[PDB]
Amino acid sequence: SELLVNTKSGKVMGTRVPVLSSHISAFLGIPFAEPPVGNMRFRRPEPKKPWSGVWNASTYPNNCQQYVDEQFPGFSGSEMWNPNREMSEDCLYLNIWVPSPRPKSTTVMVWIYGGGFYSGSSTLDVYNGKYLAYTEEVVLVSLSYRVGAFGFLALHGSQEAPGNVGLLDQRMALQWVHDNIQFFGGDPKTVTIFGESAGGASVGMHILSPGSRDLFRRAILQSGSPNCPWASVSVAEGRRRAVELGRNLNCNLNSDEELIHCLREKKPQELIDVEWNVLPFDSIFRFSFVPVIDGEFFPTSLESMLNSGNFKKTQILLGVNKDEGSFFLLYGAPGFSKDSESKISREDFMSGVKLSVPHANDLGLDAVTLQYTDWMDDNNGIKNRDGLDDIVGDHNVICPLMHFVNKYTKFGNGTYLYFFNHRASNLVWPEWMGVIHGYEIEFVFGLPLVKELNYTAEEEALSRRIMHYWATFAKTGNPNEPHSQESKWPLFTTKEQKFIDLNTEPMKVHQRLRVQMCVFWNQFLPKLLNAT
Ligand SMILES: *[C@@H]1O[C@H](CO)[C@@H](O)[C@H](O)[C@H]1NC(C)=O
Ligand SMILES: *[C@@H]1O[C@H](CO)[C@@H](O)[C@H](O)[C@H]1NC(C)=O
Ligand SMILES: C[C@@H](c1cccc(O)c1)N(C)C
Repeated sequence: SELLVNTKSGKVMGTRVPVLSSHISAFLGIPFAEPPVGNMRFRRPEPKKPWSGVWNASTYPNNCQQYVDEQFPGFSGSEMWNPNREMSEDCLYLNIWVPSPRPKSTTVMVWIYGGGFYSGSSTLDVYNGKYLAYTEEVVLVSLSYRVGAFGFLALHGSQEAPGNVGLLDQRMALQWVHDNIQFFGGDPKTVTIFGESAGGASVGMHILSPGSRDLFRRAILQSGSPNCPWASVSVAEGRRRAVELGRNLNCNLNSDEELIHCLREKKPQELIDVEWNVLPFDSIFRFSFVPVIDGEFFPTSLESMLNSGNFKKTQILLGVNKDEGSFFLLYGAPGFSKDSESKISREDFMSGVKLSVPHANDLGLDAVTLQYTDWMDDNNGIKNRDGLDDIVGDHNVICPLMHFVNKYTKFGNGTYLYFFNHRASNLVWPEWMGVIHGYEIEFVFGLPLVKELNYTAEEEALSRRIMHYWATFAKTGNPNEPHSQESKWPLFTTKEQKFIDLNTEPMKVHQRLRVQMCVFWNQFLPKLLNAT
């Protein structure tokens, strides 16, 4: 039976799923770890004890306990990211889409969802691996991991809540793929891990972490870097927030044992309710529980690891979307609202700058403002709005990614950089938000091929082109077809620093993606703040 697969953990029974006039197998909800419930909350993941009998892998699993966005009730643009299954601490499962007939040893792609490490689901409609698995003949896997305090509460030194447990969930899922994907026709020697936002950061973190390197072949990072300012915290900061969380829940704060015991007795929603109260600054684009630089998962500082070449050397394909800041400005900056063009005043511009660079002194704030202000037309509401979008995006995603790409490329075996600047025609979010972060995913997952989704013919073509770029790269370490008549996506080199735009227009190659702004963020500003 094509829908029955025997693994080292037990037999699983998938389901025949229809996809673009055909069908494929889908093994949904396969457990890869023991439910992190009870005294297991905050602890490292334990492997899923093998089971007797057949595991029903015909339906999606529960989503992990997480903060749910309710800013725009009923709005698809926001709810399309919210959990679409019952939330549960028992959420460490993975889904696999297998081509029919079951392949023998084909390329495997493992998707790691984003969501600032505080949210995310593998079951979202935009993450349906159906189209990519079918169109590209790949075994597509989507894993899950604990988010929020559940996956990142860090009381370093403690065995009960060491921190980084959400990253270990990812690793365990990767371990399970390593050990069993062969039974689904996947080639364990050719596994490409790919993710967006916190998932992209995660991908880079697995490239860095010694304990994860051997579990995959290549990597794809979309709008995420392990070095993003919001993707990790020091062990001191993690401990600080863990205690403050306990303080929010009236916990005995005399010992880690009592803090952790208290936190474990709290219902999931209780931790989620006060989750955001632990942030150190009035800021945007900062999340409470994220990976901690523990000296275990990450041997030393990300920067030193990057400098020394202390990371997995392989091929990587990565990039960003044009407007990486609009989302967090809409949700937290004064003057922005979903239903207006959000033209920003000078007053709100400076308030935004302050929210964007949390612990920057006045001089730092001045450096940012001068850098992003057109003094010939400083009251231009559209320029002030777009200027803020750039500040938030550059600082939080684009420039950190550029720093990582340049550091990596020095030791890597091939880099491919893209700049996705096509706004989906059916995008429900306002126009001012632009090519919003996360809206390239639908193209990566081939949603534009489904006519009912209302995409243009051009968008379907772009989707197919992106999917083939992703799959060909995952399969060969090069997004380009060996000897083809199509425009060639050049390799990013330390010298040339080439990249391509990803849109419905004919491929165009550029160099030094936002160098001007990134020299400011990566070189100048850090030096300024260090001195002051
Ligand atoms: C779960 O597995 C059983 C195996 O007998 C199957 O009959 C059932 O239909 C599956 N659940 C769903 C919702 O299909
Ligand atoms: C990648 O590695 C192979 C073998 O070590 C080498 O021949 C090739 O030149 C490398 N490519 C890049 C872009 O570094
Ligand atoms: C999916 C994506 C997202 C995109 C836009 C808005 C959200 O609230 C979440 N994650 C990765 C950060």
